[PDB]
Amino acid sequence: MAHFKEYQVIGRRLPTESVPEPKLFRMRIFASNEVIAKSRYWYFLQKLHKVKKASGEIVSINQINEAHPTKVKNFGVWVRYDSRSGTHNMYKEIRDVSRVAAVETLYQDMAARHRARFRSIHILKVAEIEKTADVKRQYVKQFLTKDLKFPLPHRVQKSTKTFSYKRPSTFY
Amino acid sequence: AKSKNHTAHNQTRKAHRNGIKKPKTYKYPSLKGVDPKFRRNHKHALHGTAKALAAAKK
Amino acid sequence: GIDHTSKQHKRSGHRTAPKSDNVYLKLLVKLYTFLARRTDAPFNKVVLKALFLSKINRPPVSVSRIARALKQEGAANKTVVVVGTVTDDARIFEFPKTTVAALRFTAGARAKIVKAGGECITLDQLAVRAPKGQNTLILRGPRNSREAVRHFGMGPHKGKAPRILSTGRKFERARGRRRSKGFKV
Amino acid sequence: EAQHKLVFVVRIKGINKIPPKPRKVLQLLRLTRINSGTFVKVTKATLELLKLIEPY
Amino acid sequence: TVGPHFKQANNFLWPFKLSNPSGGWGVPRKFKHFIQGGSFGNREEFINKLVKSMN
Amino acid sequence: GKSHGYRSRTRYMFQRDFRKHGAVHLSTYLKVYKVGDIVDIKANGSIQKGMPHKFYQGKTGVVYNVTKSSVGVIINKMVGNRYLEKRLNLRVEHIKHSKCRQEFLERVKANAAKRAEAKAQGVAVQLKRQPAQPRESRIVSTEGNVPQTLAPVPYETFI
RNA sequence: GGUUGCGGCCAUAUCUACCAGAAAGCACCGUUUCCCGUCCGAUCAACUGUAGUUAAGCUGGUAAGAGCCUGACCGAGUAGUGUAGUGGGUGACCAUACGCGAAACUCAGGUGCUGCAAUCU
RNA sequence: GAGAACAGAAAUCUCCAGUAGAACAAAAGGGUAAAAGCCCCCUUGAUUUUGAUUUUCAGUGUGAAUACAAACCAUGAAAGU
RNA sequence: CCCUGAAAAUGGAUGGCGCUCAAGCGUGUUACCUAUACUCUACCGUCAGGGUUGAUAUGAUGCCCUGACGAGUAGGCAGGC
RNA sequence: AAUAUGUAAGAAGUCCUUGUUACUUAAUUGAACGUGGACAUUUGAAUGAAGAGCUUUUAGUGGGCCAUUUUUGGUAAGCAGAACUGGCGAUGCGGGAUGAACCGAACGUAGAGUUAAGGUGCCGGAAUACACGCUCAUCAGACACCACAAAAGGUGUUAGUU
RNA sequence: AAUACUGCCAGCUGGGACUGAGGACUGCGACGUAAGUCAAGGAUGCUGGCAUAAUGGUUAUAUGCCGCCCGUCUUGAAACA
RNA sequence: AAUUGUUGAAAGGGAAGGGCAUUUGAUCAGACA
Ligand SMILES: [Mg+2]
Ligand SMILES: [Mg+2]
Ligand SMILES: [Mg+2]
Ligand SMILES: [Mg+2]
Ligand SMILES: [Mg+2]
Ligand SMILES: [Mg+2]
Ligand SMILES: [Mg+2]
Ligand SMILES: [Mg+2]
Ligand SMILES: [Mg+2]
Ligand SMILES: [Mg+2]
Ligand SMILES: [Mg+2]
Ligand SMILES: [Mg+2]
Ligand SMILES: [Mg+2]
Ligand SMILES: [Mg+2]
Ligand SMILES: [Mg+2]
Ligand SMILES: [Mg+2]
Ligand SMILES: [Mg+2]
Ligand SMILES: [Mg+2]
Ligand SMILES: [Mg+2]
Ligand SMILES: [Mg+2]
Ligand SMILES: [Mg+2]
Ligand SMILES: [Mg+2]
Ligand SMILES: [Mg+2]
Ligand SMILES: [Mg+2]
Ligand SMILES: [Mg+2]
Ligand SMILES: [Mg+2]
Ligand SMILES: [Mg+2]
Ligand SMILES: [Mg+2]
Ligand SMILES: [Mg+2]
Ligand SMILES: [Mg+2]
Ligand SMILES: [Mg+2]
Ligand SMILES: [Mg+2]
Ligand SMILES: [Mg+2]
Ligand SMILES: [Mg+2]
Ligand SMILES: [Mg+2]
Ligand SMILES: [Mg+2]
Ligand SMILES: [Mg+2]
Ligand SMILES: [Mg+2]
Ligand SMILES: [Mg+2]
Ligand SMILES: [Mg+2]
Ligand SMILES: [Mg+2]
Ligand SMILES: [Mg+2]
Ligand SMILES: [Mg+2]
Ligand SMILES: [Mg+2]
Ligand SMILES: [Mg+2]
Ligand SMILES: [Mg+2]
Ligand SMILES: [Mg+2]
Ligand SMILES: [Mg+2]
Ligand SMILES: [Mg+2]
Ligand SMILES: [Mg+2]
Ligand SMILES: [Mg+2]
Ligand SMILES: [Mg+2]
Ligand SMILES: [Mg+2]
Ligand SMILES: [Mg+2]
Ligand SMILES: [Mg+2]
Ligand SMILES: [Mg+2]
Ligand SMILES: [Mg+2]
Ligand SMILES: [Mg+2]
Ligand SMILES: [Mg+2]
Ligand SMILES: [Mg+2]
Ligand SMILES: [Mg+2]
Ligand SMILES: [Mg+2]
Ligand SMILES: [Mg+2]
Ligand SMILES: [Mg+2]
Ligand SMILES: [Mg+2]
Ligand SMILES: [Mg+2]
Ligand SMILES: [Mg+2]
Ligand SMILES: [Mg+2]
Ligand SMILES: [Mg+2]
Ligand SMILES: [Mg+2]
Ligand SMILES: [Mg+2]
Ligand SMILES: [Mg+2]
Ligand SMILES: [Mg+2]
Ligand SMILES: [Mg+2]
Ligand SMILES: [Mg+2]
Ligand SMILES: [Mg+2]
Ligand SMILES: [Mg+2]
Ligand SMILES: [Mg+2]
Ligand SMILES: [Mg+2]
Ligand SMILES: [Mg+2]
Ligand SMILES: [Mg+2]
Ligand SMILES: [Mg+2]
Ligand SMILES: [Mg+2]
Ligand SMILES: [Mg+2]
Ligand SMILES: [Mg+2]
Ligand SMILES: [Mg+2]
Ligand SMILES: [Mg+2]
Ligand SMILES: [Mg+2]
Ligand SMILES: [Mg+2]
Ligand SMILES: [Mg+2]
Ligand SMILES: [Mg+2]
Ligand SMILES: [Mg+2]
Ligand SMILES: [Mg+2]
Ligand SMILES: [Mg+2]
Ligand SMILES: [Mg+2]
Ligand SMILES: [Mg+2]
Ligand SMILES: [Mg+2]
Ligand SMILES: [Mg+2]
Ligand SMILES: [Mg+2]
Ligand SMILES: [Mg+2]
Ligand SMILES: [Mg+2]
Ligand SMILES: [Mg+2]
Ligand SMILES: [Mg+2]
Ligand SMILES: [Mg+2]
Ligand SMILES: [Mg+2]
Ligand SMILES: [Mg+2]
Ligand SMILES: [Mg+2]
Ligand SMILES: [Mg+2]
Ligand SMILES: [Mg+2]
Ligand SMILES: [Mg+2]
Ligand SMILES: [Mg+2]
Ligand SMILES: [Mg+2]
Ligand SMILES: [Mg+2]
Ligand SMILES: [Mg+2]
Ligand SMILES: [Mg+2]
Ligand SMILES: [Mg+2]
Ligand SMILES: [Mg+2]
Ligand SMILES: [Mg+2]
Repeated sequence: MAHFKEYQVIGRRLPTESVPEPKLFRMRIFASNEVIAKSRYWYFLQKLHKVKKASGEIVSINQINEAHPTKVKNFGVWVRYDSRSGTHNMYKEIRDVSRVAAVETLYQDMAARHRARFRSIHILKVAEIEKTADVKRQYVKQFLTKDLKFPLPHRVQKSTKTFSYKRPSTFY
Repeated sequence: AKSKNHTAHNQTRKAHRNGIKKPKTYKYPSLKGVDPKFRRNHKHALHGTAKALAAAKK
Repeated sequence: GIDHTSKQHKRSGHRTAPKSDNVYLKLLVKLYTFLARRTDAPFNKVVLKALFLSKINRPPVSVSRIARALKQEGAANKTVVVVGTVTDDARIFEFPKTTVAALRFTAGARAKIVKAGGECITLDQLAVRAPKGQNTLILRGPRNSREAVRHFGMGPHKGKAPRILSTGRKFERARGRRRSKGFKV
Repeated sequence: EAQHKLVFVVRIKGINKIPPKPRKVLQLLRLTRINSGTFVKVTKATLELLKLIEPY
Repeated sequence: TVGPHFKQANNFLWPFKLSNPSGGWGVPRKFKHFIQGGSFGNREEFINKLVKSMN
Repeated sequence: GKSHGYRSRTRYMFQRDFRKHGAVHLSTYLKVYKVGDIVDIKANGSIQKGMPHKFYQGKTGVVYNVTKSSVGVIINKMVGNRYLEKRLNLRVEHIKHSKCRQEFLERVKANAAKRAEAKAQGVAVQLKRQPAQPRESRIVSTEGNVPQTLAPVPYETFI
């Protein structure tokens, strides 16, 4: 949807005479700005409680900065998505350095692999994976072997002028 | 040779050009269609209270 | 591109100078724009307009409609003002004194006014006597006393005089004008 | 915080192919041409006006 | 402040004639909601960056 | 051919209300109408005589005439690009007094009081109606009321 | 509070099965000379208030009663719907954005209120 | 539904239940239960005068209709109709 | 996503060339290009609101200030050649 | 239900006092119309208002067609017929190569600027820009309206479910 | 502590482009102890070139991009009307 | 006038003519002082 921020959002059915101080419910929402994030908040709240923006009220809307933004983390991600033929539940695993960075690339993968646009996707849970060997998918497990190294063959260097008088070399 | 039969297309366009005029309102409306027996007596009523008020500037 | 809310380039639809070509009329109009621009008196603004009115909208004021106006309480010394011609009325037998200012006085009414001891002022002598129109009583003639307005709005159940040339029975008085010949109006 | 009571509205959409109802409300809000804008006081009776013209 | 005379004060002002945003609109297509990645609707305090470029 | 009779299309319009058939209750004829009263028209299927045309159903008007069993109600039907005046001769069963004016009257007498009591106090009135203003600021308490965090739920079927 | 006459709203008053009902009133009840009506004094009319009875009518109470009425973040923000896009899909259709929003369901509570006049342990 | 000689699936007689499941000339749809239905009683208002009104509409005509006015009558104890 | 399912008549069309970690499909971020639209200015016209008969020079249907507006068949009117 | 739709939100108002009559009441009862008196702009929501009202006369037209949504007949139609709006017709300008109706935007003569829809390898003004995936087709694919493809198959490869 | 991010300043400041309508005074101000001054109701100062086909107009040609036959009837015409 | 001959100038790879713009060639007004 853009580059993502993560918000804590809090709202509560409008106070009534006979029921003042209603319950307060929170969601963590991944959106690109605070306006979309409250649109989203209300989107899901109406999928659980009887409320709608018209009869409720946001109480607090707060960015949640990554606690350890240079600590490489193995994330497990849980997602609901509709495909063309129907609607399904997935679990993927993203190895990035901050929840917000990873939710970003999830959305890329869903779009690339399963053609799911943003509207069709429900993040259900994103959480850090504490022990290794709770990592399931192998496209992550690769990157947790000990003393790991790898080269980057066939190096291509972006030419700056239209012509060239050498003849390139993909060496690295 | 058949041709089109009916449409209200574009008719509200036209009606709104010069208005849809509000119904117009007058103090002292017409007594048209009022009960005759009422009006007969009421003709005499106004006559009377007319006369009393000229007797108030005599 | 503007979504217009009103017709564009619309003329105000009020006359601006008399359509007449009378020199003298344009002079009175000259006098009275000046008066109306530099006096703040309403009477001048009214008078300025009436000078533009076409002959329809200048129905004659009868000498007897004047005599009536002077019978209003506290109106009998006022100097009546008529922006049009003033016609004689042989049906009043006693005419009061007073001063009438008009564009025209007919031979007949100028007599009846002067005879009874009054005075006939042209509208510029009136300007000199009363730049703010002090003590004036403007009279208008009856506009819908015109014959043509009998035929306006003709239609069913409107009671409104058919445009007819010859009249009498045999002349638009049967079918559609009586219960026994088809219907009535 | 208190809900805002003032709002500023600019017409985004051009002049033509507009349905009659939003089209009146654009006139009443004095936004009759593209990219002009006016201030609006927020009340029920005008919050319901803004709703009617959000596409524009 | 929306004072007692906001009606007469605000109406005293002619509609503001702004130019197009000077850096562009930010979205690819305008006639979607702000929430859906277009320009229309209530974008809340993001109106200020819009308007300031149109002034 | 086509059909366009005087009561055409009124199948449900003139039906009777569920479990509410029968004689009309005796207050309908105890209500009293005066020239100027605002009344609502709703035809009673059970009373055929003195019945409005389907057009005047749901329509409100003013009485201009009061006869033995009936009221004359003038109504402005808009034909063409204009409104015409239509007088209807209804019977008391099809008319009813409109509360569309009660709110007004309830507000007039109230407005007089608010004005007399304030004047005899020391001006400062303000008695026009104002729309709904936005909410003011407020401080909501967390005490006994911690935010219960929610997430969307996965997909299921249960059929 | 009961009852009676005349009511208003017209089931929270209706329906089904039991039980209770003091006083007064209602009631059922006795008679056929008279007015009056019947195949039939059953209904209708008259006469008695005497000769009898709470059996019924009537009023009230019971029931995991039927019905009915009311409420509810019960279902359901569901179904439907107004508005928007050069949104998805071969289509059928479907998500989304700004709004409005049911019915069934489920659980809870309830079972006539009351106006005028007369009367009553 | 339960009952009565011939009498049977259907003749006539009686009781219980019965919201209309019938009938109301006719197509159909509304409407109607001490009635709008069935039985009886008395009638001619299906009459006289001329306007207004609603539908269709041009707010013309026609057809059909509504509420009064002014008569003369019908019915009913009567309010009424 | 790709392949199979997948048959028409002159030669041939993602508009063309051509493109394959795309110059293809999904998706995100920027910058960039340009409508008779938008903002500012000049001029022309149209409409509107003001000001100005004070002589002793030259337009009073004039002169001066100010704002807004400008698509057009059939058709109307205007002012001109 | 939604959307549509009737009426009301005051000076033609509200309240006191008590006149006129042949209607009306058992009745100076009521009904209708009044004389006299009390209360002003927070006088009774919002927003707008290049003003509001009115009159006369007259042209052209009375083949329409298209789009979204609702919708009838037909297997269907670039078919036939309705509903509301918007359009074309009467209309150029930018985009969709092309094109009456789609998108954008409605035109006095010009300058400078910024944009829309749509684009930016080259044709062609404008990043052979950045980022993560996917796809290799011995008839790949490539942007709404739009110039079509289905059931059913694949141990091609990609992520998923139990 | 710092930084990012978002917002504010009636903070300072460089490069580039287009325009220069108006023609005495008059207004609202600003700087000055002051006298005066000013960027405050629309460009002036200084210097140079040519005084000519140099600039400009017309025209013919070339080049970039664009441009279908007019009239008509028609829902629709460049039409294989 | 259509249309034609001669002379002069100029352009022409399946029409011609037109719009905005500028080069080149030809031609000309005005203004300097
Ligand atoms: Mg959302
Ligand atoms: Mg929802
Ligand atoms: Mg979803
Ligand atoms: Mg590069
Ligand atoms: Mg034919
Ligand atoms: Mg046809
Ligand atoms: Mg036709
Ligand atoms: Mg005139
Ligand atoms: Mg007159
Ligand atoms: Mg005459
Ligand atoms: Mg005439
Ligand atoms: Mg005649
Ligand atoms: Mg406003
Ligand atoms: Mg909203
Ligand atoms: Mg920049
Ligand atoms: Mg730029
Ligand atoms: Mg942009
Ligand atoms: Mg785009
Ligand atoms: Mg700017
Ligand atoms: Mg039919
Ligand atoms: Mg029907
Ligand atoms: Mg009848
Ligand atoms: Mg007893
Ligand atoms: Mg009896
Ligand atoms: Mg008993
Ligand atoms: Mg008992
Ligand atoms: Mg009883
Ligand atoms: Mg029960
Ligand atoms: Mg759904
Ligand atoms: Mg919808
Ligand atoms: Mg769509
Ligand atoms: Mg299907
Ligand atoms: Mg919704
Ligand atoms: Mg349930
Ligand atoms: Mg037997
Ligand atoms: Mg028949
Ligand atoms: Mg029937
Ligand atoms: Mg009865
Ligand atoms: Mg029978
Ligand atoms: Mg007859
Ligand atoms: Mg008619
Ligand atoms: Mg007519
Ligand atoms: Mg008519
Ligand atoms: Mg009509
Ligand atoms: Mg006729
Ligand atoms: Mg007729
Ligand atoms: Mg009829
Ligand atoms: Mg792919
Ligand atoms: Mg071929
Ligand atoms: Mg292809
Ligand atoms: Mg390509
Ligand atoms: Mg291309
Ligand atoms: Mg891409
Ligand atoms: Mg940038
Ligand atoms: Mg353009
Ligand atoms: Mg231009
Ligand atoms: Mg301009
Ligand atoms: Mg002038
Ligand atoms: Mg024009
Ligand atoms: Mg001219
Ligand atoms: Mg001439
Ligand atoms: Mg609903
Ligand atoms: Mg409405
Ligand atoms: Mg008297
Ligand atoms: Mg008074
Ligand atoms: Mg108002
Ligand atoms: Mg409002
Ligand atoms: Mg205003
Ligand atoms: Mg005005
Ligand atoms: Mg005409
Ligand atoms: Mg015809
Ligand atoms: Mg005609
Ligand atoms: Mg449809
Ligand atoms: Mg068709
Ligand atoms: Mg359209
Ligand atoms: Mg049109
Ligand atoms: Mg058009
Ligand atoms: Mg167009
Ligand atoms: Mg184009
Ligand atoms: Mg486009
Ligand atoms: Mg195309
Ligand atoms: Mg678009
Ligand atoms: Mg659109
Ligand atoms: Mg090419
Ligand atoms: Mg290029
Ligand atoms: Mg770049
Ligand atoms: Mg191929
Ligand atoms: Mg093949
Ligand atoms: Mg082939
Ligand atoms: Mg290929
Ligand atoms: Mg599509
Ligand atoms: Mg398949
Ligand atoms: Mg596969
Ligand atoms: Mg699955
Ligand atoms: Mg900053
Ligand atoms: Mg600053
Ligand atoms: Mg200058
Ligand atoms: Mg100058
Ligand atoms: Mg100083
Ligand atoms: Mg200065
Ligand atoms: Mg020279
Ligand atoms: Mg020389
Ligand atoms: Mg030259
Ligand atoms: Mg020279
Ligand atoms: Mg030279
Ligand atoms: Mg030069
Ligand atoms: Mg030559
Ligand atoms: Mg040439
Ligand atoms: Mg071309
Ligand atoms: Mg031609
Ligand atoms: Mg044809
Ligand atoms: Mg045509
Ligand atoms: Mg065509
Ligand atoms: Mg043509
Ligand atoms: Mg052809
Ligand atoms: Mg060739
Ligand atoms: Mg040229
Ligand atoms: Mg000189």
